Amino acid sequence: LGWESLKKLLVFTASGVKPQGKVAAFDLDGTLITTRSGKVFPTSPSDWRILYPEIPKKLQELAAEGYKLVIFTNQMGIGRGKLPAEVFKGKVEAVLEKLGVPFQVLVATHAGLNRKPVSGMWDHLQEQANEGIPISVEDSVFVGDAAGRLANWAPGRKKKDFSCADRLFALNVGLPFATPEEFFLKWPAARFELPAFDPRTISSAGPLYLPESSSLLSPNPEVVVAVGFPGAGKSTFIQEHLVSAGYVHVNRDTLGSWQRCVSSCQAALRQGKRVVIDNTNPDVPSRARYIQCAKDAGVPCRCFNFCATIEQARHNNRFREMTDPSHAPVSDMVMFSYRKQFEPPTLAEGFLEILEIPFRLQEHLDPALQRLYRQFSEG
Amino acid sequence: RKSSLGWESLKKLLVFTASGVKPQGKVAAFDLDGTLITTRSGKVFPTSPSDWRILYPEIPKKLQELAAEGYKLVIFTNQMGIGRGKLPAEVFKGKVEAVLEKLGVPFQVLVATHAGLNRKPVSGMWDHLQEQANEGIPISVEDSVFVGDAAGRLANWAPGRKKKDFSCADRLFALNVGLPFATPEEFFLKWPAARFELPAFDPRTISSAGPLYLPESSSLLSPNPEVVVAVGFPGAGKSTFIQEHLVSAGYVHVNRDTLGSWQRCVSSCQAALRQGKRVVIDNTNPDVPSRARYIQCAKDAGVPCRCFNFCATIEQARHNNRFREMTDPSHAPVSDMVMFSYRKQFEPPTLAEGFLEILEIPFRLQEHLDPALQRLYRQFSEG
Repeated sequence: LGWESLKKLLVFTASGVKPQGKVAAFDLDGTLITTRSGKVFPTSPSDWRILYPEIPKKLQELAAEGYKLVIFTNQMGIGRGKLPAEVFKGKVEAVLEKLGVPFQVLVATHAGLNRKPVSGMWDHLQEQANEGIPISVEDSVFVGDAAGRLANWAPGRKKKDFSCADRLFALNVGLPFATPEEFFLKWPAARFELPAFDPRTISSAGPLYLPESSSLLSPNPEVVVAVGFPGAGKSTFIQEHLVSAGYVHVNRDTLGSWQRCVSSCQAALRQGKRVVIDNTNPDVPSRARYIQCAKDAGVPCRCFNFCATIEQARHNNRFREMTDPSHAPVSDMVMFSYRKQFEPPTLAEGFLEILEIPFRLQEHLDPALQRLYRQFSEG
Repeated sequence: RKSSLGWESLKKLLVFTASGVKPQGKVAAFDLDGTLITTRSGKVFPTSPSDWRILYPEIPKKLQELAAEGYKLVIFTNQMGIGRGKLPAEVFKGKVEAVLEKLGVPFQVLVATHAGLNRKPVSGMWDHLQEQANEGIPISVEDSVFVGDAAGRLANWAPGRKKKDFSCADRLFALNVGLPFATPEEFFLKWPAARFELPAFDPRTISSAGPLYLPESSSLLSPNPEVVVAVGFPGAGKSTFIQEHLVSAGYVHVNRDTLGSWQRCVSSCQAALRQGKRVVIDNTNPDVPSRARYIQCAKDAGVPCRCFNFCATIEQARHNNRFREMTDPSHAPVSDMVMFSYRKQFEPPTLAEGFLEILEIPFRLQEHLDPALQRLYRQFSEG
């Protein structure tokens, strides 16, 4: 073995690499090497130096201890065509020569499962790149600069970390984690923050809606107005519980305008059918339209308030981007536009009742896709 | 037919299946013209069988990514030129194979040759894929996707494209089937969803609900002799409504298409009133002078005259014709010339013309339709 080109993945295996039950794993940029010129993006393929003088000696001590030395690096520039693959391989080989110790390098080249903090590269390490030898995760380490540290975590470091990917990667595997200065220079633990939403512990347990005493659907004609972030999981919930149960689906992304939504709502009510307005519906003016249609027809109007937070819907968008090749990308501009327009649905508007729909893990998901769901999608 | 090695010529349908095509539980389906390929020349019509180029460089990679993910790759293309005799069948067959060679991916190609069920927006070609072209394997609709450029997009949706979408066919095809839709720009390039519009008439709004006639306090039959003047577009369902509610209860039918001339229509009206009967004038009667001749027949026989004003709009009646064209073998096709001529001539019926009362007949769903035919009726049948 030497270099390997695989499915959205590059793997280098040097001379002297022996499989072990322990792994000392490392990020590349910001952890083992850094830029000579002080800039974030390297100016050339020779704009690199070994980060700390203490590094090579530590790596020898780890290798003699019986740790398999492994690199996990994200390099999106390879897949995009920016950074040529051969240029990076040449850089890598020069670095490992300067480190003076056998390494195995795993390079994520495309978005998706292999990209940190998603743990696809660790999966490949265990399932393919270790000679069947099981790795004790508790007896291992991952070291990386993207650790989500707060502002002023050390003197000199006034600004917070750009990313939390390295720390979350370790949390997705279960690896003990250290920052470059903690691990190599024996600095005290720096203060950090994690995402407000932890997907690792999300379950499908709990009530489908609240209050539990309420009736989910009506045996009689009505209008249901759905309120939630884009990516709150509305459409999937709507299709399963309402539309396939006989409700007329009114969707703005299919109809093209709100006037057409109002039109469809009125038309369906004249046919004595129950309707769902499957829109974001962030503000009172938006919902007022569909409340008015219910009045005109003399049917009750109910609200389905999806409780997904911005971080939960964004995570759900990231999962769909990762699993579904036909998924239209929900931008930050749209996500934060919803939050700016958002007014909490009240009974004062004209609703008979409002139901809360909690954000839950999808029950219908495959075991392998649940495994993927319960991981941090972005640093 | 099911499972073929290559090309097969079915009823108003051509199907190609390349080698290496597997049946799948999901489908990435595409349009051909303006979606996967465009003209090399830049004009609307191709100048040669080689006057084509792949629309966007990103396309081939995306097709491979979808194939690897277990999506069956299908092309739904409208080629009326083959049916109309304008384009030879062998030239297009040779063109498709060349395109599929350049794309470097196993495709199944479905070609609508004539008008009718297979002519998208109508879902005939998709239903054939489910029932005949996928080898027993059911396709999850919501797990699939259709991509096309006939998407009813408004003017100036991108830089340098002043003209709006010529058609809305591709989007409505997916809307009929229930498929997730994307434009090539949205699908391949990840460009923001472009603003669009659906046709003013949505077939799904038509049902058996609501009143049969307005006002409801009236009665459409009369015990004493009268003349009923029908007013409505060709394809409004005048004839059907009248035959069910009036003729079957003893009203004399007067119809221009059957009788041959307007003077023959006036004679038959006069003769019916001479026999002391009540008569319906089942003609289009778009204008005041044309329907005045029958109001005069009523006055001369000393009987009242009523108007049945059929509410079908032009789009509603054109939908109705296209539906009859797909379902009734003995249906005479109404041209768009006659449809436009009625609209130009049309004058709203008023009481000042000499009517006793005017009834409005809402465009309701045709009575006694089998479930399968109702589902065909709810489909958009024109892009």
